[PDB]
Amino acid sequence: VSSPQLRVHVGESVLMGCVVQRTEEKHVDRVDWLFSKDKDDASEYVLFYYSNLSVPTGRFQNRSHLVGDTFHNDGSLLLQDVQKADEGIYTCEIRLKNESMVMKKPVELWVLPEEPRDLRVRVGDTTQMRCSIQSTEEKRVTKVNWMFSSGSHTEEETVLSYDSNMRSGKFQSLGRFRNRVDLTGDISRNDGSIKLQTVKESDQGIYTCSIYVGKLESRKTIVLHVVQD
Amino acid sequence: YTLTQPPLVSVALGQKATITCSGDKLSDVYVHWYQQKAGQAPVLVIYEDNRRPSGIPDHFSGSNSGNMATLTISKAQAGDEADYYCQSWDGTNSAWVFGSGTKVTVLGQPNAAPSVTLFPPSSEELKTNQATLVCMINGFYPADVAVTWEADGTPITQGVKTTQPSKSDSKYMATSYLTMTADAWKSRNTFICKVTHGGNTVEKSLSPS
Amino acid sequence: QVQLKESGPGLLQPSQTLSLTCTVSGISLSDYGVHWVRQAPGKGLEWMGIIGHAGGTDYNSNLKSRVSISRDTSKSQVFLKLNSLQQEDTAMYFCARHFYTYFDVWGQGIQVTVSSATTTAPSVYPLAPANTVTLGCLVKGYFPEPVTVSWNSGALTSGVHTFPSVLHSGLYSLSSSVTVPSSTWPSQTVTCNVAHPASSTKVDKKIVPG
Ligand SMILES: *[C@@H]1O[C@H](CO[C@@H]2O[C@@H](C)[C@@H](O)[C@@H](O)[C@@H]2O)[C@@H](O[C@@H]2O[C@H](CO)[C@@H](O[C@@H]3O[C@H](CO[C@H]4O[C@H](CO)[C@@H](O)[C@H](O)[C@@H]4O)[C@@H](O)[C@H](O[C@H]4O[C@H](CO)[C@@H](O)[C@H](O)[C@@H]4O)[C@@H]3O)[C@H](O)[C@H]2NC(C)=O)[C@H](O)[C@H]1NC(C)=O
Ligand SMILES: *[C@@H]1O[C@H](CO)[C@@H](O)[C@H](O)[C@H]1NC(C)=O
Ligand SMILES: *[C@@H]1O[C@H](CO)[C@@H](O)[C@H](O)[C@H]1NC(C)=O
Repeated sequence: VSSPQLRVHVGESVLMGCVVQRTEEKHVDRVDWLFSKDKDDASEYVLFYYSNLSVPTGRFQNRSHLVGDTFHNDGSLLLQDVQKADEGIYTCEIRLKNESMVMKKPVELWVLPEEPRDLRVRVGDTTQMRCSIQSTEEKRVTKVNWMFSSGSHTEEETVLSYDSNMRSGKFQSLGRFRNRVDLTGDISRNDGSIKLQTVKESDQGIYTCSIYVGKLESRKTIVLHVVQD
Repeated sequence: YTLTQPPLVSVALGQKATITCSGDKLSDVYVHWYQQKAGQAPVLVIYEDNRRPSGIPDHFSGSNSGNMATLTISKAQAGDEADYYCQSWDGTNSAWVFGSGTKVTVLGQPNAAPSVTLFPPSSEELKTNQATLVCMINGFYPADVAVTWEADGTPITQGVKTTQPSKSDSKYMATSYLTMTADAWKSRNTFICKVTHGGNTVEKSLSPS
Repeated sequence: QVQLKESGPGLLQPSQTLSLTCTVSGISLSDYGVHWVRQAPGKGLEWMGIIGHAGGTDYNSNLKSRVSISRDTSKSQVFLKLNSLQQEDTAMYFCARHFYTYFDVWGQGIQVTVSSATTTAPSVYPLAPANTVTLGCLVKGYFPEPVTVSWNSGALTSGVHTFPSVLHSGLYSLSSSVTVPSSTWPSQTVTCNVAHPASSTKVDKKIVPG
């Protein structure tokens, strides 16, 4: 009666939840994800699952992934690299082994224009470099690491590394970036956005965010311009 | 190894409460806070120094500077009355460490009178030649109660036992037990348990039954 | 419904060996590490050890080599085993999920007394009076803690009070009440549902009028 609504920028990743209460008992028989632009108009399968084999299809072939453990009645969908064309209604239908069906509220996906992708910081100031996937379901992001590389660099540098299975008291930030890099996102809410505290001329370069939902990685890239005033 | 934490912290309703958590170079590592109530599992109320899970009330907030974390309970409610442990990571040894813990008491709560309920010994119990009288006290604040027993105007001391008060959310609850014998029970006119909370003396009668 | 639930013996003699089991439901152990944390009566929370998502284990320095944590992914089951049981191994034992750098989800916990004392089952006696009516249940003379008390298997989802335990002669005693409207209790049969994990006793005692 009221569609959860989800706004994401072109190119970003969305995770669209679909869980019947997670139990240690697989009751999920089938999982179907349908896409529609409006009503009054045909739908197409993003992805359908049955008997421990999922079929990503259509334009979503390369970009759609069944992320939820279906053996735990979690049939959540992860749509990568969202286009404007993907703007519409997404509907999850799970058929239970007891033969009842569970339809989840269709979710309106509103696709916004492309992120800036070109950041301009002023020396000796703080800036933010944001990176996050958006989902109706929390705590799906299993790992986040930011890699820095000046166009010159035949090399990579860890800006900030944070993982679900950390045997540390905090995120890992190496070298130069120590003491300055800091997390502005709530990774539990699938938000890996970071903050750079006291920017120096040498910080200039390309920052790459690799944000993981299991094995599945989504990658962003931000060019940082530093300026002396 | 334990992170330093004040034993008790009081607070009136709606007042601000601040719980500190000290550790060596504590501010080079995330600090998290858990809440624990009477005989309950801990619950994460704040994490990563300065963040809050959905489901936790907005009036919780955390900070971590100068190697001293602080859990702030703005606008304190009676349902915030609990035990709070901070938590972190020792990077010398490789281990997770908790704080000593702080008991947050919430004052400014009103004086509710107790509802008493006196029960007789079950027939099922009398077979044993034992008779237990159960006088239960419910829904009172504050947690101060003295239970006294009688039998035909004669007070019974020995053979009695009264529990320590414990909280239900908006009140405290307790019970007192009087343990007679079969004959002791059935040879005395009227039993009474006298509950005392404040300048009040609630009494409830019991005769053959 | 992501849950951790612990299980095991409630009572043990010294020099025995504790072995708890934590059943992690709704998820897989293959990508989350599980903690074991205990809490001694007087004292606070004490981290015992972790079994990481990868099966690797680390422990508490003080708990050096008489603690043991393993698992079985097939059952989604993480085990604790404690050796050389002394006093103040007596504690609440919790298993908790490890998310990033904190303990996002916790178990209900399990109380484990380490005493010489033999286990004692409670005797369950009903309490009836002798508009709304208040009924009762007297769970008397058990050891050790704890002692569950439901009413109609939890059908009675209100008015149910369970009072604190008294300790006399090495035995514990507990009473529990329930209030229901006039012309319900007579008409419809209320039941008490006591359970004592320790002795493996369960008792459904219907409160007859009196
Ligand atoms: C087929 O399986 C369905 C799913 O079963 C659950 O999930 C699977 C994966 C397993 O873990 C399994 O163990 C779980 O049971 C199953 O659906 C379930 O059906 C029960 C009823 O038998 C539902 O419980 C009732 O919920 C309704 C509220 O409905 C609303 O909320 C729920 C979610 O909270 C939504 O699912 C609905 O769309 C509604 O929005 C309550 O009204 C009701 O309470 C009332 O009645 C109870 C007595 O049961 C009284 O105690 C109360 O006072 C109320 O008067 C129940 O709580 C359960 O919500 C539902 N879960 C779902 C759909 O996920 C289905 O029944 C199975 N089919 C067959 C034929 O067995
Ligand atoms: C289902 O596929 C998954 C791969 O994600 C695998 O872990 C599981 O063992 C498979 N179930 C089978 C073969 O029954
Ligand atoms: C799709 O998978 C193909 C496999 O060749 C890979 O090349 C491409 O990077 C993938 N793209 C996305 C958006 O998943």
